[PDB]
Amino acid sequence: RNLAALEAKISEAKTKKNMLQARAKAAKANAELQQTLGGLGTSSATSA
Amino acid sequence: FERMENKVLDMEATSQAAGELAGFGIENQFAQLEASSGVEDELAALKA
Amino acid sequence: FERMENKVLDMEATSQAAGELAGFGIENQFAQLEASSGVEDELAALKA
Amino acid sequence: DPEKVLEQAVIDMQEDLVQLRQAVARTIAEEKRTEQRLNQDTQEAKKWEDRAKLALTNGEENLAREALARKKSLTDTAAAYQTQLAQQRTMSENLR
Amino acid sequence: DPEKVLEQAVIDMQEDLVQLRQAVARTIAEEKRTEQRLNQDTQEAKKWEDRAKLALTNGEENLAREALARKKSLTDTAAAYQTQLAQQRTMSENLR
Repeated sequence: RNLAALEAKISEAKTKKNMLQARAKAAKANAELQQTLGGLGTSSATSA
Repeated sequence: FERMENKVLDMEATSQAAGELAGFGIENQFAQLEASSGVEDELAALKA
Repeated sequence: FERMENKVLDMEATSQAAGELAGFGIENQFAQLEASSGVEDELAALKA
Repeated sequence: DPEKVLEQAVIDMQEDLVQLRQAVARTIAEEKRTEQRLNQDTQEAKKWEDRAKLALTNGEENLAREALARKKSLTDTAAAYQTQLAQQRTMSENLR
Repeated sequence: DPEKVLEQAVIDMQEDLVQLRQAVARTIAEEKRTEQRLNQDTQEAKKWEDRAKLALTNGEENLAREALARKKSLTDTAAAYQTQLAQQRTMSENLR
């Protein structure tokens, strides 16, 4: 029974962290996309 | 997971900085864009 | 045999340390686990 | 000279659009995966539900309840993935 | 000569505006964090409230009252953070 319970802990603990890490990485990737769209620098040509 | 969670908060903090600066007079130009949008809707009514 | 017997008492002392710390709020989650267990029993009654 | 600066900014704009395309394409890939993931997951609960039906045939209520345990776990994951898929869809349109 | 002094003051003004932008950006970061902090905190009380509902199922009134103890602690923190968030919002507009 300890092994059966231990297996459940390992499986859920492993998978939940991975997906959390994946989505967290996805989150920053989306945020970077929004930041870059605002960070477009072609407006600097006004000096020219 | 705590380490990544802090990074998420950093992105949210960046979003706070990104969102707060977003406000500009350009918002008035969007009203012009929407005003022009009504013209095609008005023309769409003409087609109807 | 006396030497080994003392080691057994050491294990029992370790069990005392292990058992006393075992108590945690997780016990409440077991009630949820048993509560969910009743659902399948209720569904088992539905099958019956 | 403004000529060079204006030209350089134009050149820079060429780079930016490509990156956003990649980000969108990345977004397309992510949404597809969760779609694939959630779809199969929804079925697994049905499969274990069938394992319960075998239990419903005779005796092993434990197996039936066990099957429900997988059912409960899977549906929660589908809801979480369904929530995640919504974020990507919203984010995807934002970038689009 | 006033020409140099006037020019230098103009040059100095270039520095000042950048710093205030940073201060605002810092303010944006701070408000975001408390917003993030308070949002999750409000939910934790609900989570422990659920732990009480398990206690409500059978017996452990202590657990229910214990859950309330976390509930009371969390809501007080949210109010304090809510008060703190108000200060940043007022300060943010002041700098703006």
